[PDB]
Amino acid sequence: RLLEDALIAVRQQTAMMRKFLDTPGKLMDALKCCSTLVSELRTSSLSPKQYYELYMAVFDALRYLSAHLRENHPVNHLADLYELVQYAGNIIPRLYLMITVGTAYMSIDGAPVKELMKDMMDMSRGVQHPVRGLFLRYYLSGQARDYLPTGDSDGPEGNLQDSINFILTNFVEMNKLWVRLQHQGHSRERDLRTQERRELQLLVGSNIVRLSQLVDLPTYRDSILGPLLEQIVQCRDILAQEYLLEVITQVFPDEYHLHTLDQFLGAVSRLNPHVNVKAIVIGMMNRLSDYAEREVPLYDIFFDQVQHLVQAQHLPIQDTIALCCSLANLSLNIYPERLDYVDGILAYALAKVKEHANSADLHSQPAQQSLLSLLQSPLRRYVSIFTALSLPTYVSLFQAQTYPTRRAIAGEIVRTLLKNQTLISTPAHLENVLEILKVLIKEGETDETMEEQGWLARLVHLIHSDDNDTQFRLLQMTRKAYAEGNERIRTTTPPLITAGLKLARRFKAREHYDDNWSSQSSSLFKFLHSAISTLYTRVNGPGVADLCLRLFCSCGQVADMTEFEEVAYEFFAQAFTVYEESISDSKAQFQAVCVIASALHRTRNFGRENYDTLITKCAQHASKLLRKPDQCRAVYLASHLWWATPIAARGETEDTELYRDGKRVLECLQRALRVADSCMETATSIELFVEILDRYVYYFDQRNESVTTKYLNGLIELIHSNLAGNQQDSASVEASRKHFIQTLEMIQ
Amino acid sequence: RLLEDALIAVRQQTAMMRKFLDTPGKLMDALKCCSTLVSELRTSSLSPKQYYELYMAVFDALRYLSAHLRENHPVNHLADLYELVQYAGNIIPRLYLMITVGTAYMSIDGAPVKELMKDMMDMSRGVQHPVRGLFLRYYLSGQARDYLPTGDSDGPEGNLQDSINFILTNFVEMNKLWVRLQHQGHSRERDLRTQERRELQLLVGSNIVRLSQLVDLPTYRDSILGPLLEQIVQCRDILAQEYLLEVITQVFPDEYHLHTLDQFLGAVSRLNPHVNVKAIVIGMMNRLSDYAEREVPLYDIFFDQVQHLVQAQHLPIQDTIALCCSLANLSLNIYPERLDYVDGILAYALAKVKEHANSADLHSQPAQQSLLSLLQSPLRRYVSIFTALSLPTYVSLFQAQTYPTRRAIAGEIVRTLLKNQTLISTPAHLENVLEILKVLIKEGETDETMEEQGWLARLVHLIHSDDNDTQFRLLQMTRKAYAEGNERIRTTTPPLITAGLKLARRFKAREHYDDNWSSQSSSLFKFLHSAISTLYTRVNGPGVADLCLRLFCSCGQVADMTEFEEVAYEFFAQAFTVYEESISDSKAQFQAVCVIASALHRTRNFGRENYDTLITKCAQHASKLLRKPDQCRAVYLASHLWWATPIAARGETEDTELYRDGKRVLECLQRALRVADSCMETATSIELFVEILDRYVYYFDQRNESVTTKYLNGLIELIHSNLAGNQQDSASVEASRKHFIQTLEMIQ
Amino acid sequence: SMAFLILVIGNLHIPDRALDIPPKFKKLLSPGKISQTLCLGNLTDRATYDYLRSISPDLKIVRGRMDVEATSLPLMQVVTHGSLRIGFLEGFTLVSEEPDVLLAEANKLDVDVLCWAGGSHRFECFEYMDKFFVNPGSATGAFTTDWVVPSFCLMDVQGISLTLYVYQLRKDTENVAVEKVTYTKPV
Amino acid sequence: SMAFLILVIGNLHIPDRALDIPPKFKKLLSPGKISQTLCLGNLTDRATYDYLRSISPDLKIVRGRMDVEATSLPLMQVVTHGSLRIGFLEGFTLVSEEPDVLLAEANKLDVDVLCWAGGSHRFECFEYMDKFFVNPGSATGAFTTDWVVPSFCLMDVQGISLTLYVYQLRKDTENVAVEKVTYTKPV
Repeated sequence: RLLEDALIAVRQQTAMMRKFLDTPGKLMDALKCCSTLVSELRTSSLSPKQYYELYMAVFDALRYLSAHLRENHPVNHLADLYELVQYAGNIIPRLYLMITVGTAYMSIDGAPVKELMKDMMDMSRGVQHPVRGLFLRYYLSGQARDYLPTGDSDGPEGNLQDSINFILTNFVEMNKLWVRLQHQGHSRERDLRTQERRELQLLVGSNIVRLSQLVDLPTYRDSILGPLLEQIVQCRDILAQEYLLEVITQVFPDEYHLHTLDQFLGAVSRLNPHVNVKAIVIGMMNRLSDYAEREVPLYDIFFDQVQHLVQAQHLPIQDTIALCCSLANLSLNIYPERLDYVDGILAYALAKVKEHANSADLHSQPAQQSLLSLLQSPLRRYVSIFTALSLPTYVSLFQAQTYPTRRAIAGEIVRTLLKNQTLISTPAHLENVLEILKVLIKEGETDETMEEQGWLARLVHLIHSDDNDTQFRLLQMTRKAYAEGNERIRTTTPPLITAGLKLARRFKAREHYDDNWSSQSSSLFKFLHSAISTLYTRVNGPGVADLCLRLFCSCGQVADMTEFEEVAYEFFAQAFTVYEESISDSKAQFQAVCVIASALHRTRNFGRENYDTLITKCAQHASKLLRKPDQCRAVYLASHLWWATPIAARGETEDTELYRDGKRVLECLQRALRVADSCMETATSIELFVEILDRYVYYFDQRNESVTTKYLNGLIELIHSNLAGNQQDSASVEASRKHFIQTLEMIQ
Repeated sequence: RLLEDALIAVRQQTAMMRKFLDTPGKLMDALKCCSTLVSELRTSSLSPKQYYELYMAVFDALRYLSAHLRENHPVNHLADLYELVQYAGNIIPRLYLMITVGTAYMSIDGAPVKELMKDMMDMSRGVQHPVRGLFLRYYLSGQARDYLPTGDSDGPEGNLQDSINFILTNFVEMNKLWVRLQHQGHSRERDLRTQERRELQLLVGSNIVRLSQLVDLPTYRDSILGPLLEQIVQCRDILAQEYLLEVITQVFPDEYHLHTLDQFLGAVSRLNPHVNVKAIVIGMMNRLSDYAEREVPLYDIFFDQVQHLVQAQHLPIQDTIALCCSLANLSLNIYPERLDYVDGILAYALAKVKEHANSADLHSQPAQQSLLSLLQSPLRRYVSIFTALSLPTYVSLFQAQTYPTRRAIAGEIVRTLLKNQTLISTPAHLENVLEILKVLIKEGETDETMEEQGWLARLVHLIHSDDNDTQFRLLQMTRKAYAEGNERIRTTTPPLITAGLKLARRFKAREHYDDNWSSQSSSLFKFLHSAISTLYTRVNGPGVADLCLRLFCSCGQVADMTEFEEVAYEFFAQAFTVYEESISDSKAQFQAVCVIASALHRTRNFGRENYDTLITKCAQHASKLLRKPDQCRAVYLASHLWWATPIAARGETEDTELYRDGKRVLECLQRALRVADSCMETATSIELFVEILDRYVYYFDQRNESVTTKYLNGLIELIHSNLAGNQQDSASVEASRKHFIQTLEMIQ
Repeated sequence: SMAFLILVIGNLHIPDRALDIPPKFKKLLSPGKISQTLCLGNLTDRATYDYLRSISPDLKIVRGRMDVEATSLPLMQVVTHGSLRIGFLEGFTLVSEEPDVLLAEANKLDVDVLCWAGGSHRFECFEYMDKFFVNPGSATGAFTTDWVVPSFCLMDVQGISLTLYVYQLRKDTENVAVEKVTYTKPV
Repeated sequence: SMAFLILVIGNLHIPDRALDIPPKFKKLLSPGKISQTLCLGNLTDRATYDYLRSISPDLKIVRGRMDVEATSLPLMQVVTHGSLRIGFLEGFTLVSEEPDVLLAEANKLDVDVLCWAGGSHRFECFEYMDKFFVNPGSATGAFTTDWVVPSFCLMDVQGISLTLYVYQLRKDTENVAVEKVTYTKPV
């Protein structure tokens, strides 16, 4: 390439220039070498990237040139070679000649700097080439970076004022190139020319980089508010002001900026709609964020500023909501605690934008992601959003989201509400959760329960945090809040059952302090039944009824424990009933009546019209079956009116004693045995004998009278005999004989 | 095409023939023109359709020819011209003029007719061409039609045998050209020439027509029947046999067929197999039907003909059985009288011919259709059923009948019996209908009630239609027949319940004449309870056993009404048992214990030692029901165990009043009171209190010695206060108030 | 009106304990006459239900003591034509036809009409305590199941009145009867 | 060895009468500690099964009441550490707690280790009639049916000896508690 050839040539040129400078006394040929080397620098045959590489090469060589400057040139002088070689109409050769002279002079003495610098700037009127102008002024800045005066400003040519003047004029003229550079040349070159612009922005920002160590806030604002802002209003280039305000943000102590960024915003509210105003704004907001929450109602001022802006702009969904959520985070930075204004942003800034945004359903628009981020920003932000949860204009904003956004926010909210555990709640949470649920499955395999099941669980569980008196009213809230329709409450109810039923105990903790606890307990029974049918209202589902059956059973034993057991009686009956509805599976009822028996067996406080009655009723239940062994099982399980069983029977219905019905249930057992005699199977009969002798010795050792040792000895011998005498082998037989000899040991 | 030219030539020939006929004396020229006329058709180029059209044209022409002939020429004669033109070489005009002059002679000369005809027939032998021979002979016969030498000629020139010769020669020549018509013209024209044969066969049958104008049975069977059957078996041609014989049969009157059947049937039974002998013998049987249906074992002889042609031919089973359908119809036209003959040949012989014919699968097989038609033939032909009910062996035929036809015929015969009263079933009748049944239900949507719902209803009812005493053994035979299997009589046992129950009192009604009514009554009771437990033993009823309950109840109630307390006490104990075994659904349990109540209720004379024990068991099991409101319902009906109610409790020692133990009544009244105090439902309890009020006030008006007006006042004031103080608005509340008003009016 | 052929009839214990109605009623009770048939239930089979639905599109089917399968059909039902309230049910609650219990259940029903199945098939009628007492009977009076008249009456209900046309098929030789003993509600 | 820590974790009742284990003890259930987890059924919710699968290296369960769909999962499961026939259950199948009737059923299933978590929900252990009794109460620490501490036990079963480290979270402020119990089977 031309780049390679030019680099090789200028490399040999700087090689001989080193031969000149390292061996002193050759100042004339060295100056001529520098002049002819910059003669190739006016040759712009190097593409701006190639030109950039060659300029970096000559710039690192030129740092050594400036070292040789500081080492040799401070001796006496260099006299007006610029005007002496001025004979040609050209400018750049003698230009850089006297420029090297001025770099020497600034290397020695700080006084002559401003004189020769204004000389260069004035005689630069002949340089119509803006690219060479920018390259030159950048060279001067990077050079005079170590030579531009500072707070030691004392009055010689070159001071803070004069250095900022020099750097500012070089900056703005390099800006003038940086603009034309996008457009100088052929019109079709605009793409590569924007490339040049982007490549050389930092070469101009170096001016501000040097401005970093410079004028304080008053001087700052005065010296900067005018000139560069007018440069901005004149260029109207996006990348220009973008990079500019970027370097500004990072350049001065922002006690300067933010005390000016207010009126700076007031000035720069002028931006065109096709200019990337939002990037500017969000970079500002970045400064303001790591300003504030890094551990002038900027709300008012800056919010109204951006109000004007979006009002002056025409921000579609995307830019609008991007700036919206950025504003959200920004308020979360500056005024977390000035919440009033934050919920103002919510309602009369952000909700008014929301509806004011007359944009149809939009998810491909990432602006919805921005709004979701926005909504969760104080969620994601507070450790205590329950504080903001006390705001509806926090939550009442939610209708303004669409079904997909709705359950998005649903997943987010449930996350919020699952990680935490609920404290003392006024009805307020109940408002919040009305919202939640009416968003939840309202309006109209659940692959992820999404997430309502694990949700509802922890929902009703945190609900237990509530206290008794209002717990019933909010139980109302819950229950009918579950007026959604059918195929959900299977995923719901037992929790709810339990909620009511343990509220029974919480309430009952005041029975020594109440009589209306009878009436409030009524209120319970009512609401119980309310839910109960509410689910019985839902018969359509498989395997879910049996559940509510058991649930009814639980409420029953509850009231049993609530000592106001007047009605659990009725629960138990209607439980049998809804069984008789729910009769479809064998093993189902098997376990079902098993549970019936367990529960009732754990019931010992009812009166005979309940007590003995229900005994007979469950006896019936048992009797009402189809297949033998399991039946017999439950049968002899149900044996509990008269004698010793079980230890848990600490009951004063029989003087701390046990009730193991002996004789009647015994004849029922004999009934079952003869019925089983109709089976004609070996292992079944084996079992039969097993449980037979089990309960036989169970009576004899527990002092049961009519179970005499004669029956038992004769029958165990009979079982052993017919077992051995007419029954074929199977491992069951031998394990049973083992069990049997064990029982013999246990006969005592 | 040439046929049209022949037709126009014949038209012009008839034109010149008319001209020559209208001129007498030129009748010789008329005969010349007629010979030219017939020469046009003499060629075999005229297709038998157009040949016969030309033949009828020339035939009407020769009709006028022979008319004008018999007018002009037979004035004396033509002198022996028959022989003068009998030897000349030119044969055709010779023969045509000869037949014309023979026609003239037959017109004028009645005696020499047979000589002329026989000589013409003899000279017809020298030619072996059948076309000209047949058509020439048809012309001659059409001339000789009106003067056959026959039974009208009683011995002069012509007799029976003379017409015999005439017609038989005509007929055999007809048959000669007729069978040649299967081979006339082209060989590949078989179907067409046979169609032409069929077109011309009417000319053949014309001889049969002429024969029908002749002698009666005797001289026929003498001189013609023999020859008739002779030609019948001598044709030995499928088409000749078929067509000619069907003509014969259709033609000749039955005075001939009086004694000429059997040998004729045998002659037919040995003819060609390619004949549809089935159809023609069916037509014979249809003539036989024309005989029978009008109000020497031709029955058996004809069956022998049947068997012979079964052997002499190769009969498809289908054809056979269809013929048998027709035979059965004919025979049950013949001997419905002592049908034993008929059923002999049909079942005992013809049905055996079937079981011989081991038919392959046949429903779509028309053998099956002939099957069903034959089988129903007696059944539909029957006017009274014990004709069939006398047929004991169809039970095998039942097996010999195929499955769907089995069902069809069985439903047929049964409902035929059913449409009106059936009679007592003799043993054979019994096991026959039992066979019917154990084929139907046994062996093995109720759009058929498959199938016997009404059928078993009518069955069990007509069981009563039988003889009083045997009805018991009939019960036993039927309960044997009521072994259809564990899964068949499920709900149609209540019929046999009815049977036993009615027979109970029926046989009870014979005590004035046999004391075994008590012993055999007990024996019944045993057989009954057997059957009843059996349906208990149909434990496989899905809790549905309220029936068997009701049936035991009916039985025991009648037993006590038949005053058999012994097992009445026993069988009501059994009712107790199965009750508890069956006591199943709240609502159900209710109704069923009501049934048990009524079971008690209807008694009058039962022993009190058992009565009061039953009272105890009742009150117990009543108290052994479950649900509260319905329970107190049970309670108030349970006190009828004591009160001046029911029919059970009406003693004539009570001064026509009833048992009236109003004390325990009021006791259970207090019980139900307590219970209603605890149902935990306002309005139901209220209405129930009203009901109890009604009980008490009726007893007051019924004068219960235990009804205290203090209880009146206490309860009514309690209720009046509650309805005034605590009754919640509802319509049933108004019902309570108004009926309370009614009660107040009733307080007296 | 012949649009009100209100009839209490039937009850032959079928298919169990009869065979079928003879052609007499069959043609007397064939389609084309009755627009409103009054059912007494406990047939007990299905085909007769079909036939009775065929008799009129206006029936009142009830479960009876021999009616098991349709566990659903309750036993009582009331209808009203004008000011007459036609209540009806089994009567199982009764231990005897004690007028107190009868009128009491009627008041539970708010009816003056009497239809049931007792034990006997025995009719009687009279007035006592504002109500009249009419036995629904059977077709020709089948055997003992209802506290023996052939029960069927061309009954039009008007206001408080029912035109009871007491008709029987009495044996002497079952013969059709055309007689009337009418009752109207006292109110 | 240190291979099979036999925790007695059960009485889940989730969401039946419980939802979550105390956080300390729940995270005490992190995988990699034991390859052996002893869940005893009626978990119930599907999420319980999912988190179990994610958390549990061992799947051996008994069949449970509140459990509608996976009614296929066995009534019980026998285990052997060293040489032991191990029986585990809830205690629901019997009407009572009678250790002798319990070991009766055990012999009907042939296991010498006897562990359960029934409906009175207590911790107590001892031997009577030559067999050992294992019930810890509500291993989930839920409220009982009676008038609880979550009780899972580092049961150290190899050979015929059992060492029991029960971790207990009882409130005075909650308190994590450990009790050490040792049991050696009579072989």
